[PDB]
Amino acid sequence: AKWVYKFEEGNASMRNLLGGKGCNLAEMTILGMPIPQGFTVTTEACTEYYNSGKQITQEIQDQIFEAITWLEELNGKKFGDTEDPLLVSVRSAARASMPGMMDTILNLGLNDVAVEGFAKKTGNPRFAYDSYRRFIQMYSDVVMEVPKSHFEKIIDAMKEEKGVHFDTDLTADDLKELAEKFKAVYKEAMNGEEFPQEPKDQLMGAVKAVFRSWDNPRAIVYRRMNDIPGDWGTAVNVQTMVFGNKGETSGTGVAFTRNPSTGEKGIYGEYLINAQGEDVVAGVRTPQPITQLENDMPDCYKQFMDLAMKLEKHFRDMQDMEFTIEEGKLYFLQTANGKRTAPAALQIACDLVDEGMITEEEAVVRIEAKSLDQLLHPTFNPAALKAGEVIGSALPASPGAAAGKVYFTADEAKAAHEKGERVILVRLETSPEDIEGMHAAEGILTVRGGMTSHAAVVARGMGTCCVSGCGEIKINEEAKTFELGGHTFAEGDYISLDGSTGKIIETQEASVSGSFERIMVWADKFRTLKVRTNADTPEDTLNAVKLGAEGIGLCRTEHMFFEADRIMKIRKMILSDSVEAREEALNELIPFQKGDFKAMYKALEGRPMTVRYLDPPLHEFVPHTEEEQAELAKNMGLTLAEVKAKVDELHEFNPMMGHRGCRLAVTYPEIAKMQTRAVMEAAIEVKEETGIDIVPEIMIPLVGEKKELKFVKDVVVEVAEQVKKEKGSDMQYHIGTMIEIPRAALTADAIAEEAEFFSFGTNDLTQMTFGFSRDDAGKFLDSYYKAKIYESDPFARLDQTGVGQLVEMAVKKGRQTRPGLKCGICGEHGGDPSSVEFCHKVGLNYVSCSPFRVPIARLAAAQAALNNK
Amino acid sequence: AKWVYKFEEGNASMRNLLGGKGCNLAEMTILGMPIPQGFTVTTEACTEYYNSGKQITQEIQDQIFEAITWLEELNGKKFGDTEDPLLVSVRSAARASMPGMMDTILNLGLNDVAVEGFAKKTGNPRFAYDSYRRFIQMYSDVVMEVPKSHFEKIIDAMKEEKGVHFDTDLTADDLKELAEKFKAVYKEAMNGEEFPQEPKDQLMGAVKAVFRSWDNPRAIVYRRMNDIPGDWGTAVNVQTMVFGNKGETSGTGVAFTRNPSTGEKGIYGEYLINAQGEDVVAGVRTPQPITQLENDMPDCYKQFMDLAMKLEKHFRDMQDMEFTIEEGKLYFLQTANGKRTAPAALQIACDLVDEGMITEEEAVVRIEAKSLDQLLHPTFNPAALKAGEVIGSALPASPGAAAGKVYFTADEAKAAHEKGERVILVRLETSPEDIEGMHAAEGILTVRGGMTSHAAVVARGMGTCCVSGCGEIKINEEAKTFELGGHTFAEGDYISLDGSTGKIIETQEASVSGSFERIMVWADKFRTLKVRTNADTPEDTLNAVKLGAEGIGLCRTEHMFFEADRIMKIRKMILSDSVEAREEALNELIPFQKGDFKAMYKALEGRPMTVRYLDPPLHEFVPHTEEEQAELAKNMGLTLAEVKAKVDELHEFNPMMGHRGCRLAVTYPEIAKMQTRAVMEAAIEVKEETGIDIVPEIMIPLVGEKKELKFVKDVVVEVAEQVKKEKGSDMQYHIGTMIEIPRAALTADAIAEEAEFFSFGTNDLTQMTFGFSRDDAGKFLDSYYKAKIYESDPFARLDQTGVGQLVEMAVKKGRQTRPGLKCGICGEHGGDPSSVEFCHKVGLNYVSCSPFRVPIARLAAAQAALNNK
Repeated sequence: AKWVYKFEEGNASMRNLLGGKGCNLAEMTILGMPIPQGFTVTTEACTEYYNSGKQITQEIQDQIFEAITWLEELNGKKFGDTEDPLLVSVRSAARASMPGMMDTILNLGLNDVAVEGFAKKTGNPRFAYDSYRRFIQMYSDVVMEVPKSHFEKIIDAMKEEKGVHFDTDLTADDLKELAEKFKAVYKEAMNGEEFPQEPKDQLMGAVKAVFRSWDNPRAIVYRRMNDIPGDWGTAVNVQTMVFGNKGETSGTGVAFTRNPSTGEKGIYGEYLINAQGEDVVAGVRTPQPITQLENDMPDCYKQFMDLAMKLEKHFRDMQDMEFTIEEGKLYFLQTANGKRTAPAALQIACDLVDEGMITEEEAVVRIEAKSLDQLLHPTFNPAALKAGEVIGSALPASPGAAAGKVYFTADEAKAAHEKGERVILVRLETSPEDIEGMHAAEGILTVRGGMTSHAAVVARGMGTCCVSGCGEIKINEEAKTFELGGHTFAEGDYISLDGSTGKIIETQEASVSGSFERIMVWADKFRTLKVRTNADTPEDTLNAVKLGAEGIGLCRTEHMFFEADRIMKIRKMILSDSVEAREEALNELIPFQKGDFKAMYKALEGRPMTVRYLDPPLHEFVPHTEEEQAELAKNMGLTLAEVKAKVDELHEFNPMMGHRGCRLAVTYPEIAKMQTRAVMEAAIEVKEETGIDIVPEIMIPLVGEKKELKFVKDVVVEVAEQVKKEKGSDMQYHIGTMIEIPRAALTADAIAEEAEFFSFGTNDLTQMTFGFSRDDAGKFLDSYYKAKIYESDPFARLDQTGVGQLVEMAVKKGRQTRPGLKCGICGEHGGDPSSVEFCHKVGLNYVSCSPFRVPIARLAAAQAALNNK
Repeated sequence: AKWVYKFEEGNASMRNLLGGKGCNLAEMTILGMPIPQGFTVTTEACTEYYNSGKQITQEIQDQIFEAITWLEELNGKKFGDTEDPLLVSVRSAARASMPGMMDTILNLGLNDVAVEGFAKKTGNPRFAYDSYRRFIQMYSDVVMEVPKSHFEKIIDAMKEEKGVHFDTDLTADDLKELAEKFKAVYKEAMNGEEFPQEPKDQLMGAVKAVFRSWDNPRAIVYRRMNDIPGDWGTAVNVQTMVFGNKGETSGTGVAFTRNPSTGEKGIYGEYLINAQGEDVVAGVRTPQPITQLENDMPDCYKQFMDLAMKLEKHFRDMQDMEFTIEEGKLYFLQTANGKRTAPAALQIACDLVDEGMITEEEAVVRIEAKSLDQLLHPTFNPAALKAGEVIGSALPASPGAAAGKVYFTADEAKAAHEKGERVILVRLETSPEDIEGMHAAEGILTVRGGMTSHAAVVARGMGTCCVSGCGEIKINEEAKTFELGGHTFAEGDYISLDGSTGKIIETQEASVSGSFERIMVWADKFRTLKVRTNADTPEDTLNAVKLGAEGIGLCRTEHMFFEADRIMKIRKMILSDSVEAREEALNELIPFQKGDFKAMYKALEGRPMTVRYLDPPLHEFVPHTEEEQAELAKNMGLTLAEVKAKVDELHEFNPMMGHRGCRLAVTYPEIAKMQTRAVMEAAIEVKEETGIDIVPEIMIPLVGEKKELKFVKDVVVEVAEQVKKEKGSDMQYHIGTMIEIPRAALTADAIAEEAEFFSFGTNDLTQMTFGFSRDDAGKFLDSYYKAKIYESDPFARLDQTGVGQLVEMAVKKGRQTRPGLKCGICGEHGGDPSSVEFCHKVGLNYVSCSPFRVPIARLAAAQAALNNK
């Protein structure tokens, strides 16, 4: 039992049950704010629907109807009465807020007969029909039978037919004429089924519709792209209806107590007088700035304002609130902690902090570590813009600089490769359908929409760029072109930015606010994990160090063998036939490589850098085109056959588990020796010239057995030893390993007899545990996602149930043999907030991710600790 | 009495007496650090010298000699004894540290005979002569008889003559041979006077030399450019000498506990083994990084390190310290709170703050508000550099991007217009002589020098850019060319930056650290004054608002009449012959102007903006070339004579006190009316479209009598009233005034019967009080400075003794009539830290300066309050 809850029986805490919205709805109810009373149908009832083979149970169905009875008795009106019906609103609400994805139906409980009783119990026909026409429209759209296409094409004609141009211009007539039509499209767009006239059939079908929505393709991809588990489920709230379309002194609007896009503090929002919330303000007819309501309805402003703050103060954070004035009566519909843009989050955080509302601890815990990627977005180059063709101006929805080939559909924006293929989504407006092409674009361009529009809203969440409500664009898919200022475009290349302008540009680099830095700072007081980066070069090293990297967890050495001015040596080593020649071949590189390490060691100023031995199998080193093989042979005296034949010798079926990594060192110790000399000579010298202590870290890859690490460790040590023949350094160095094979995790305690430290290469540990190659997975990963087999991408988010197990028991065991054993992570999982919290709990010492993910990890680790203490 | 103090009888507090250095010297003495004992000759003794018509009094002279006796008895050696003399060091020390300006003499107490006693009491001849040769050199340079020219030209020859290349390569022979020579140049470079051989004559002449230095041209300009009052005076410290040139296990070096140029934390510094401090490390022979001493003399490193920190912890801030190892014995010579670069200051501030050493209150008080100008320095454009000709690499002394025409002398860098004429000072090394061309350049380029070099040092203070120790440059004034990489230059155009590189560039814009922002923030918690800006445009307004401007204190309206698409209207107004035509002329502008205010009012989002009425006299509006006058006439039907004759009518002898400002409004009310309409229509409309409250601020300039403000106030009000005929607004507006005339300050209490607020235009108040025109002053201001009549520039630093009086009594009186009267400042004095503290104490409400000075004022006002509470 308890599939339904009243608002009066909740709080912010039952978010889980009550969905985010619903607990808030409850929470405000308890606060005493003017909200239309109602009930929420539990998230567990969603779950329930789903388990119960998509059937609304007796227990529930009943339970809802029961709640409905309470409403009627609650407020004199009877649910669907003939002359004085109850019309409620239906709005889905999952546990975690999520923009442009929520299903909303207003005026539900209206039909062919009640529209009249309603018109009589009101004296306002235009009102009744207007609502009725809207509801027929929503329900069949949300409840999806038919789509907004053939609706807007009707209210549209009617406006032209009538010459009168605002929907708000139609009469109690046209409105019934219009409701005549719509209700005609519902059945066309149906099994010829005539629109349900039974309130009860309507209510169930809405509650139902929602649930059935929560497993929709689109939601699923949104739940993925948003790291949300699809076993949560939406709640369905039902509320008594307030009418924003009652007429001239009625209205609805969305507001936010701080700029959702700048954090900048003070009321922000839009609205429309005499209009319906859930549809109207969020789109078309140019909504007015909530600040203007001061003008229009000053006694509501004061009130609404006082209340918005009462909120913010209440939830200690910026609020996103839907409200309605019904004939001079304001109502709150729903509050939500506003979805912000990264910079905005940072800003509100500092502010609430400085203002005294929240501690730094909460400021830290409240940022979505994953969004900092937003701050490091290449901005626009000044003289680039300065000297740029401004062909447009509009709404600065979500901040940023966009620039890329314009496309007229998600369906094709997407197709042109996700969010990085420099694509601009050009649309009249967007919708949940669009969700994917949006995520894929540099920024979204809309023809019609406010700050509260769907796109403004979604982008800001996704931190994509957005310029909305650009009237002046003349779009046409049929030609797939648009017009602005004087230029015509056809999937061309467009460029824009949040700060209004859109033009016919060079992107450059961040330059992070100080809110970012105080954030980054408070992070640093709480974070236990250190944060090294993954860099192979000094610039990259410089960048991270600047983002706050505390060293290097993965310096890869392949480029030291790849670069042209080095390649042939390895190629000689490969093609060579004797250890003496091979050795020698190698020898030549020492100098080029020792130089690399030097610049590295110099850049770091004494911060650790984990150097990773030669990784790929040799094949990667030879040339596969017999044009280049022909070269090589010339330059070697071999024959084209001598070469290719040797190449073909190096060829492997499953290169991911061939002969590479340490396997190479067991057979070609020379490498480990040459590598060690390069390394050691370098640090000793830099130690010489600077006076800075260096303590080299050598990491042997692909180790699956102790005895196999010991072999290579021996070879390394002898040389690291033989190198202290400058000053016998007595440079201390560390030999550790990559745990990227499951045997290694299984045998960690032994791996640890020889390894001074463990570096988790989750990227490979992942492909091994799962048994699937990254390169090849995608031919099926999608169907995996589509089919809910996998909610998360396993190469981007640490599989904590399998992969995190191996990692976990490797820490536990490596530490049985070596208690002060240092562990680190170095996959992409390092800049993965979740993974980080994992590594934090699991006991790792440091994490490691790209120069850019650093701030992410930093934040993340602070949370990890705050969360887990 | 008390012209001399021992170190043991002081502390950091007597800085005033004891000079900065000396109190520190004392302070460390008291701490128990290894410092050669000594005495300081008071700053008041400097004063004393000067007042007493440049004579070292009996009282003093005696007093010094007495202190000297104490030394001898202090440490077995006798001052100038024949076989075991006392050689001391002499180093000037004023009350406020100041780079590249301090006079230093080491080994003083040596002569023709003692060099031997010294060589015998030592067994080290090369040592004795080496010192002796250095001292003959310093003294005659510092004590200035002769200059480093003909010295380095001698040790130079000797090196070549001897083929041996390091001075450290000369023998106990060459050294006496060399001392033979030097001592020969002293008398050449003299009244044929043979170098004083009397310790006592030497000691006095040094103490003397110093004092006489403190009124040197150069110091004076440095004291100006550094806001230091020349009535302070240097102290002269005398200390027992420690020898860094004793040989291979001796040395000297300068260090700093945090990068003086990045704030970046951890020991930074340079040094030379067997070398003299004060001369050697700071220049030529490539000094080693203080971190390398770990290598060389590890038991000293530990010690020196422990002590450096003991310091920092002691003075709660980064330390600049001179030290010497004498045969494995480390000594501290002097500590000083290091002079930093802006960014470095910010950084150390946050850090000491976060580390727990200092409060935010001190972090704020410790920045030199005047240096923030450094952060807003146009940086380098990425693709500009990215795609730039790197012809050089060297030391990143003082951070920055320099770019400008290269010059081989201050004497000509200067000449090419000060620090903004895009000039690069190209030098082998620099010196106090150079001080001015340095201050004038975009950055300094040196051929030889370390981090601790003179230039590195000076620039960092002046926050000029600096790339030092560029061996590879081949310089020649004789052709005035240099060579780098492969290009030859001749006063060309060079570009560089602190981050090493120097190339054959586009500058762009700041992007302030977050240390800047937390700074800027703590500032904001303490500052009482609000900070509006001075902007006439929206971009400028946008920038300030972004730097933290809290409105506009001065929106100038001339550009609204100047712009081409507007000029003729004012010209018609001028040339017109009837109020009706004039009125009309005016009328046409209303629209162009109302638009200006609108964009303004929109940019501000409801922040105040003080609008300033028409200022200049009309003449500025007509054309003075009879080519343009000919145009105008055509376009007016007038004759060329009709026009010029009218122009000549507008001509005035002293345009600064002609008919302009409000005088115009008394005679041409139309302006005030047109201005008021523009303004009011604009704010009402913007108030309409946004819903944001606007509360216009109208400021009438050049008001010198109440009855005269009342006249224009009347006219304004009637119109502001007649404008509320849209919605009778009941927009509230404010009429206030500019106090820029002394009558106004004298009659403020009455001015206040009509003025809602006072805006101090110190720029004009200054030219009026002083009686001198800015434009014309410079023909004598310099001689004023040169002659010490004026230590500060009165148009850049508020004259608090005269001009601040008028301001001050205007607040006091305006407030006798209008208690809640708001006062504000709006000259350049607004971004003048000192002025700000003044306005803070005086009682102003807000200050106002350019978009860029804002952060300055912000900081400043926080200090103003912290200081004065």
